[PDB]
Amino acid sequence: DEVWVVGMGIVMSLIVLAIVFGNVLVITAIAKFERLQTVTNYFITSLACADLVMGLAVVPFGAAHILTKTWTFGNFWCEFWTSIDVLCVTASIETLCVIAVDRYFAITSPFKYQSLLTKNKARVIILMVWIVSGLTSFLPIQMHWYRATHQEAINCYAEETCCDFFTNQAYAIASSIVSFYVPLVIMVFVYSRVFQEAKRQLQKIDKSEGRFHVEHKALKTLGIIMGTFTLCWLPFFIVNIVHVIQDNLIRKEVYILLNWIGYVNSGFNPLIYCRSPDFRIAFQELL
Ligand SMILES: CN[C@@H]1CCc2c(ccc(O)c2O)[C@H]1O
Repeated sequence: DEVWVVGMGIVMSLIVLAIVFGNVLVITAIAKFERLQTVTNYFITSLACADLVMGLAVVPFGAAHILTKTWTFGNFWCEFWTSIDVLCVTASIETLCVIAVDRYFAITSPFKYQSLLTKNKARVIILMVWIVSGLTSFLPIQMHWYRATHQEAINCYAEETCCDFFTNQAYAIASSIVSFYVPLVIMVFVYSRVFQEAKRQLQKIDKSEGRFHVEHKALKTLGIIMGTFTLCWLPFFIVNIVHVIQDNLIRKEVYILLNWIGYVNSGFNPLIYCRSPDFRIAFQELL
């Protein structure tokens, strides 16, 4: 009466369904209606594209790998799958930073905002983000610049039915730095400044109209924005650093679980970044 195959399969299918449904809905809502076509919504389009590619490509095959315990395809497909996984992850995480910086420049520089950011510059920014994402993903993995040296790694690399992730110290550290830490620092600085500006505005209003009845909301919005990202992706990169720093500190199952915890963050992005009333009207019209 085992339920391992049935129990995990249902949840794994449900995650794919949720990700694909949400991202397709967001993409078609932005594309079909001319009201929602805005410079800010291009970054949302890029993030939705990255998460949709993730949900269609990396999750279904990882599900088969976990359920079956063998890689029925060749080594070339294993390398391609690893490359596309890294590409999608880094592209999404960097697009989040781009959105944060966009909001920073919108709020802290109101008079000059319409000047420095034009619809032409957004295309260049998105192209640069995707190119940088592709440089760290396909170039090192496809040229065997990330491979390990120990006997277990060699045996895994020399077998067609095994597909496991083995990496050396330099690639792991560089990939973690490029993918996670710099965007995290930039987002922290940006959102701290935004919170300061909001508090200053509230204090300004209070002095002017305090007598008549005329920061919970800002704290709630910043918490919803930051806590989910931190909880989803912070645990994984710490163990990513440790497992090459320390040989036998961390088991493989913990690594896989913490990797899969970060995958579900793609299904939450429509809930966080697409709650605008215009988006709700568009969703009502489509469905
Ligand atoms: C096989 N899973 C990979 C392993 C390493 C890695 C991931 C994502 C982003 C990175 O920058 C990485 O270095 C994970 O998705």
